[PDB]
Amino acid sequence: GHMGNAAAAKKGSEQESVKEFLAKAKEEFLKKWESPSQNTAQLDHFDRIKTLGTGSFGRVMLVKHKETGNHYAMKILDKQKVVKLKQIEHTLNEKRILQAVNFPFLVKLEFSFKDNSNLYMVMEYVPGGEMFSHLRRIGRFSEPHARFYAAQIVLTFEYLHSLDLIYRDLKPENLLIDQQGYIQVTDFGFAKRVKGRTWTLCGTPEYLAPEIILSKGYNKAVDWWALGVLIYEMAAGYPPFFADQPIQIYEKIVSGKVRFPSHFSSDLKDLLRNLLQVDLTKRFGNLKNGVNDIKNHKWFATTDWIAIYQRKVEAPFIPKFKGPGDTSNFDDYEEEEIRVSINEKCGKEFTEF
Amino acid sequence: TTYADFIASGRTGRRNAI
Repeated sequence: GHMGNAAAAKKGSEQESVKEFLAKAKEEFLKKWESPSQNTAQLDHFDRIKTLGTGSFGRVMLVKHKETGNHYAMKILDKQKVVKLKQIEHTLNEKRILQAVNFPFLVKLEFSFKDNSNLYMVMEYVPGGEMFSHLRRIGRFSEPHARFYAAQIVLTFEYLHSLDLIYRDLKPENLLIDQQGYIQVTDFGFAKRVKGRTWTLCGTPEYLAPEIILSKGYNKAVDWWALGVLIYEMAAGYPPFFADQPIQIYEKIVSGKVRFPSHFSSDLKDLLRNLLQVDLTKRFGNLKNGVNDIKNHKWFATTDWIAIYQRKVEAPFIPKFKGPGDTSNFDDYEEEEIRVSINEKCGKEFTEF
Repeated sequence: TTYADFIASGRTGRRNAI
């Protein structure tokens, strides 16, 4: 067979240790999920420094905690806008998830509070910028570089899916690079705790599985399709299905013909055909062996999964950081004042925040 | 080339969710 006695026993033991870990992780998640935290700071505790970008909803600002000098990334959501856009449930759910999860590649929520006009989520500042920026700057990542990032996403989805969470918005724009070169997943605006099948048309067009586009329901395997898209984009420099407008992108995905650059390795092409697989009876991540079909694939043969988790692998790219609050790894955005009305808005709708 | 086609008509900047 493919493994002798020693290697087979080792792999079996490693897989049982993952199960033990995930059982403890679910216990801890559920305690926080059922009893969230709230109201752990206020706006005038922070200096507003610079806009870093926009999330799924609202903008993200670099801020500095006045009493400690620590820097954070603060997401600001306009309650009236959120109501108008039918995003009340999404914003409450995002904060609920963030305060309940705990994993080394998920951004951590440090404070949250609200006022008359806005909701605020104060998260760790990840100063190395978006993977999107670095990818567009150097064109494409060599396969070991892509693999290092991909392994972190595999472990992160393994964790999230054990909690019945589907992420639904994987893309380089949503992946920040920390000072050690590791990835942080930042935005949970479209994530959902789902027992099994769900139907919502949501996510980012290029990353949507065919079953999201089509009327049929779908499950957590859409995230494994999205991983395929991310690995392809990292290694090629462009995603597998593209066009000028969403409806045209959807047609390409459903038509489903994937072609690969000639520099892709055979191992990479095999992995991607098994992730970008329209047939759910065949898609990796969705079979009897679960995530192990991905982790044990030849393309990941050199990946030490525990060493990635323990952040002991040397990263392929270390961002340049010039002191606290340096924003040199971020684009510039239009700066809009943070207005706080004399009158409370939408109070009843956001009680739980 | 596929890359030329991406620059010509793919979305090359940041992509919003739907």
